[PDB]
Amino acid sequence: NFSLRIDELEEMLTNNRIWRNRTVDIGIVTAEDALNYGFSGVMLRGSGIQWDLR
Amino acid sequence: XXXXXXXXXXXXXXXXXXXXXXXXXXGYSMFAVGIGALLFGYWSMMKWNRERRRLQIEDFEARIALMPL
Repeated sequence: NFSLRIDELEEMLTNNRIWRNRTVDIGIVTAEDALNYGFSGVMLRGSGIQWDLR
Repeated sequence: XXXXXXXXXXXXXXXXXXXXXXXXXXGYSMFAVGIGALLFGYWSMMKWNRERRRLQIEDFEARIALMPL
């Protein structure tokens, strides 16, 4: 029952204009300077470097 | 006999399936109903205003007819 429950959020939040208006273009940092902070989970993983501990 | 927690997967719950899909609206078809409602909107409204003109002239005629007033 979980697969439908998580997909309910995507038809609620991601598809809507509001999130494509608000969250888009806030702190676009992906360079070697972004690597100089070291986030590991998300951020670097979320955008840029294909590295993961898993 | 040893009894432990048994493994069961059955359907595997389907690993990452898309649920978001295009429904009802297509694109060009919505404009045919959208602008189509507008063209139906003006034609229905303006015919009532022409029927209002029948009342309008008749209303002002009462003032001209009444001179003892």
